[PDB]
Amino acid sequence: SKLEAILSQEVEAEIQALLQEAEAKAEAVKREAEEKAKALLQARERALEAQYRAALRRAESA
Amino acid sequence: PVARRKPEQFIQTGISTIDVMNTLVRGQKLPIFSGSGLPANEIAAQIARQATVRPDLSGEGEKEEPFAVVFAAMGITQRELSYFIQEFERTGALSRSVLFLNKADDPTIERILTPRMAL
Repeated sequence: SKLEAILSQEVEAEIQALLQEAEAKAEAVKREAEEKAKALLQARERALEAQYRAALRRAESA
Repeated sequence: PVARRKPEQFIQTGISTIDVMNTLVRGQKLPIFSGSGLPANEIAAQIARQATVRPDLSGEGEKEEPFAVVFAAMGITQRELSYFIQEFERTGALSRSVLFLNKADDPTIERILTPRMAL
């Protein structure tokens, strides 16, 4: 039928929309990670170097 | 009174409200009218050792303030003396410094003279 033709194309466009949607959500996931991992590493490097500079200070002071 | 340079700058310390929100200026008669059911020493010497004046922000050099730590309590608990020995022995303000510190023993006479001294 012409009737079922419309049902086909309709359902099919949803199939296409799900996948497309998913991709965008995957990117969104992806982008969390990148920032987070970077965001973790800097601050803790940062901190250690300060604990370094301060540590020697006390040494020198002795 | 005439001879005396006018204030114009703060002095840094790395202690927060107490430079930021209200600000320690040079010369200033910084007076800790305290909550006295709570003792000084910690909040004192904390902000001692932590304190250091540095005119980075001014863009004038920092290697021009021999940083001279002058300490006076009085009638002091030995308890506190050990808190002293605790803070101090870290810092080089163990040692760029004088303590002057009238022990809780220390007869009442010397007590009096106490302030004038390091001043």
